[PDB]
Amino acid sequence: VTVIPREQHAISRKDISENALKVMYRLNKAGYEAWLVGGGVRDLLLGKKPKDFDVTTNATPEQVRKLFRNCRLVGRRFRLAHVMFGPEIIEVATFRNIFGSIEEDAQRRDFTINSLYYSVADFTVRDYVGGMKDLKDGVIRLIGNPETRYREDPVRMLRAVRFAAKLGMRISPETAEPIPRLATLLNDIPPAHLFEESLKLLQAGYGYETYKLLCEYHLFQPLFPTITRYFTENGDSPMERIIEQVLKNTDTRIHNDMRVNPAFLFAAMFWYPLLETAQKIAQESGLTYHDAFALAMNDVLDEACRSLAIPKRLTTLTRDIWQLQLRMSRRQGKRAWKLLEHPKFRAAYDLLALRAEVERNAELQRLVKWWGEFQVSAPPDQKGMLNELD
Repeated sequence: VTVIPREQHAISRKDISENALKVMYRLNKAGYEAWLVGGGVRDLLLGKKPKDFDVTTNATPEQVRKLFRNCRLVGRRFRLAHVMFGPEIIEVATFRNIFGSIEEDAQRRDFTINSLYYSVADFTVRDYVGGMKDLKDGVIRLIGNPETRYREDPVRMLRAVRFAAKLGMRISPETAEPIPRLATLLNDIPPAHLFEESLKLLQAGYGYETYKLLCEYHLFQPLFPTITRYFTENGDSPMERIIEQVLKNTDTRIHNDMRVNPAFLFAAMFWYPLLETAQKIAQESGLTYHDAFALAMNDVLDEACRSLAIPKRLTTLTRDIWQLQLRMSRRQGKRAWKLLEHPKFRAAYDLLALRAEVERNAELQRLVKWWGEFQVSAPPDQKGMLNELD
């Protein structure tokens, strides 16, 4: 099977395809035939709506700059041109001695249920791989040779986990074996390539299950060297349980169209890691705490950062998120108000929420309940809280 006729494939309905579909006609008219793939297709066959509308035509990124010479075309780099609508953008990649048959760009892509094609001209899809059965039975497929396809681009390992996680559907016996083994290979991939395929995974609002998987494929290990070192066997650490909730929350905080702070998940895991760090250096060298901490932060970062390039933006925040953890501590006669205003505050507290619950520490939980009240107070109450301490 390498095709399915209009009505026979889960009623695609030219209907749930967008303004995006609009573009497909200035192509279907000016010459070339245009096919949409992956992001919408995979989703849409199940029926579930489309996340991004990714187009793919034979017309070269030039005939295309030459065709929509008009439209607010944007986005440099080979092929990959982004034509704009507004709250809807449409990626435009051409097939790929460099270019060729769409079937040709079939083999360059990575997964079966992730790459099925169709034009408004045909109302028919195109299965150049077992794509439709993989979708039918909920199963993950690299297109070609596992062994090759990763050594070639080990990043393909991660997407593969990434996807089995979003969908309550399982990987493939053959596609699956390689990784525990090759796993490590990632190490030579620039840290920031890693750092991006990282967020994409768990701060995708799918995290918890994604990591349930990653850990188990000793894939977690490479990105978070810094961390894995602190797991325990039993399975019950704070570090361990903490990340279980911080993701669980995020899975949820996202499933509820709410902005989540990126910097937050990171300072979120490492707390302990940096914490156990901060500890040893503290005594093992003559120096005071406020100080000791300072470097504690640098090395967990330089270390983990070395494992995956973290934006100065992110770090600078994550730094702050912590340093407050140490200010929310010193019940201050009147400095409270100050911290209260601090830009990066909500996270600081958000952490401490978690923090006091995993650690199952009373004199923290005691404190969180306090900042809890004192932050929603008016000023007549806040005025008074600060007066019971002195």
